Amino acid sequence: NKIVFVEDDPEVGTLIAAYLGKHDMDVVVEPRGDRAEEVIAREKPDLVLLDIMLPGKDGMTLCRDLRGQWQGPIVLLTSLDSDMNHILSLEMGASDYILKTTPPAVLLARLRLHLRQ
Amino acid sequence: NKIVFVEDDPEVGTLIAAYLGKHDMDVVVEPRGDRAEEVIAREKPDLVLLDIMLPGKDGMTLCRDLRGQWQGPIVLLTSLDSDMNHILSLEMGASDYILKTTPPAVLLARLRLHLRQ
Ligand code: BEF
Ligand code: BEF
Ligand SMILES: [Mg+2]
Ligand SMILES: [Mg+2]
Repeated sequence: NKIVFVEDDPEVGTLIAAYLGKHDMDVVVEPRGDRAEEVIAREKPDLVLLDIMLPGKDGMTLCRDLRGQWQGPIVLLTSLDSDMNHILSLEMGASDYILKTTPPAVLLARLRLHLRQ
Repeated sequence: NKIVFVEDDPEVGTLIAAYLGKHDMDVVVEPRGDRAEEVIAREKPDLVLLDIMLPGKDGMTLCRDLRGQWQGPIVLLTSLDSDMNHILSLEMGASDYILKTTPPAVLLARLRLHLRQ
């Protein structure tokens, strides 16, 4: 299964794409908010995994836009521990909001959860 | 909008029923694991909130038993901070697994999510 993962920090970007790899997932990592929407239009993935603090455009705005043009699981994933952000993401159409401090095995388990609708 | 809440602790049982009540959902609280299913069968709720450490029958076995015979959303809410439990219950057909430590406006935000999804 195919996952576009919009993330600046190239270290976590490869580390996560590595882990998700061992467990049978095709991960196209994008490090610009400006470039996603395009990459996401090209790669045509079945789930989309957004960071928040991106360069250029940002995660949450990116989420709001993507909600119109396409109707599949969008999952946020950020260092920003904000109850307000969490509650607003879900209001705008995100399917989950996950702290980066979540154990990878649990991040995998939720991604699998969403790739069932 | 109706929810049965299997939960032994009388204190959390009230706070959740009062809070979710203020927000226009009808919460029925059953304090025994072995008695839920019967309470669920009758009350015919829209979503099921399970504690894990319950008398009679634990929330996790109770969850996989519902899967055969009820197809609404089941949300675990527990004090049990365990990666294995979380990952296991997503795979046994729960829709979410929430630490009781989660702020209540965030709990509401997620329940509202599943009462659409
Ligand atoms: F870059 Be993430 F939002 F931590
Ligand atoms: F009793 Be519960 F599982 F916190
Ligand atoms: Mg960032
Ligand atoms: Mg208990």
